[PDB]
Amino acid sequence: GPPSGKTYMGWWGHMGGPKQKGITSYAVSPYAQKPLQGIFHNAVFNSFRRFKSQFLYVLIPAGIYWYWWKNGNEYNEFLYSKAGREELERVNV
Amino acid sequence: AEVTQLSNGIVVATEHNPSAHTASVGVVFGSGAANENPYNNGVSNLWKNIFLSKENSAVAAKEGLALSSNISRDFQSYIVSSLPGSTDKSLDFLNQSFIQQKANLLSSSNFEATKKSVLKQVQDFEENDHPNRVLEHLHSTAFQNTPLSLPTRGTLESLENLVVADLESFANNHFLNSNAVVVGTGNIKHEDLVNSIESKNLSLQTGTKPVLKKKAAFLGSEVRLRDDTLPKAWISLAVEGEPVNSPNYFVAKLAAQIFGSYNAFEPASRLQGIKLLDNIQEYQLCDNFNHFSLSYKDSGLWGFSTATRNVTMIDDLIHFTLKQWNRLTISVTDTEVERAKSLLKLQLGQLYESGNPVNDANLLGAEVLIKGSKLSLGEAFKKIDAITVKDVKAWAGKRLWDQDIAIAGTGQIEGLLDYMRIRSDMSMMRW
Repeated sequence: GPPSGKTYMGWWGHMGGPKQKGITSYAVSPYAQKPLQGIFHNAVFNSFRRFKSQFLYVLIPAGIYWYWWKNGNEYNEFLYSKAGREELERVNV
Repeated sequence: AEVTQLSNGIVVATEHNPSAHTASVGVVFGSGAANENPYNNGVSNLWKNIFLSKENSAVAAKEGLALSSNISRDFQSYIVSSLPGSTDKSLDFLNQSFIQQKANLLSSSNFEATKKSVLKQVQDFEENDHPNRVLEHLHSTAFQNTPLSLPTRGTLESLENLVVADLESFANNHFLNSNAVVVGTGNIKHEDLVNSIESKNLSLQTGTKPVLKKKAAFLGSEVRLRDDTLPKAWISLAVEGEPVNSPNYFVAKLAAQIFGSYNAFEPASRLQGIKLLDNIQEYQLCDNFNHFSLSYKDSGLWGFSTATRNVTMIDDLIHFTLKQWNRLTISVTDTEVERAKSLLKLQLGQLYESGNPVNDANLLGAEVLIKGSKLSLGEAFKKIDAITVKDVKAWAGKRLWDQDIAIAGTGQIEGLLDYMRIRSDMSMMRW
């Protein structure tokens, strides 16, 4: 088979990153550990940290688009009622 | 042939050999590198080079004596070699230079010079000797937080803090009569050696050695000293092995002989009767490997060491070698056991029956400090011959099949996979 072009990923042994020198890693066998260590602690304290950092980027846009929706629903209901017949003719016509 | 006597606390053992042209005497202590702590690591290395110091060894050369010393995990030895008939001076030298007078050796400008030289011996070991520094990290990771994990040479960071007062503490606690064996090998008689010792005082200290709180325990783990500037990869892999005083001591040794050693650049090494060779030769997977079986007082290690330049196919090398270990439990043949019997008897007869009385003194002294006697070579041959195929399968199913492992490596080891992929190879789903 012919060769291919130049990519930004290789395989095992020639992955294509910088030369590494001075870093050491340690690990323990999974058969000698407790898989469920700290689940109760993380479910409350870690969960509170994650929520507190991102909840402002989601709720503010959501509340803006929900207030817009409710204000448009009430206006339409008032327009097609008996008390809104003076406005329905002056807008839709 | 081995004769062992007792005298007021010290043990005298000899291995007489009339055809020898050199006699050797010395003292072997039953304490080694596994009796230190992570803050005084390297004390036993300083005591070795103080004994072989320039001023101490100049005195010995005038009488015609040569000095040697060895440091291990369990024992350390101090030997004096001389011609036959000069054994009286060797005992005299050992008495007044190491046993009874250590003040002249431990003087300033002699401790400060020896410490300078040892600090250089371990600096270049840590950056030039790769195959022997991954076998040391294998001990460090497999016995972590236990006495069987400290390097025998010490640590560079730990050796900069040692002073002369730390060497006197270790000598007072370990160089004792109850922790020592007096050995004599070569051309020297048992009656002559014991008579000389009693003709003098020749008494060590009186106290007993401290006991260790926790014993050594194996833990499946790994350590990765990756270095992308080196041209090769060095890897060591082992499971928990056998202690010295075990019934499966010779069965584990015979198991390592089935896979043996290998040299890619030796024409005769490529023709060995090992079924692993035909897997790793079509594509050159490694340059060399050797299978070991190391035993200690508490535990042991069983596995292999490799060095390869084929950095893109490390996974293939590990996969094929571990698949041959599986056959020790299910399908090991009778021809493989008979061949390994013959090669183990030759290898044992080349280690105990060499021509070096210094090698014999270390071997004999260490075996008496553990079990109080020495097993002869004729009796060991009878035990090796008795091994059967059912014995190997029983031992492998207990120690090898689906067990935790320890891994150490350095160099270009990006192609070495994770722990779980390697540990999956300790068993087969087809069985």
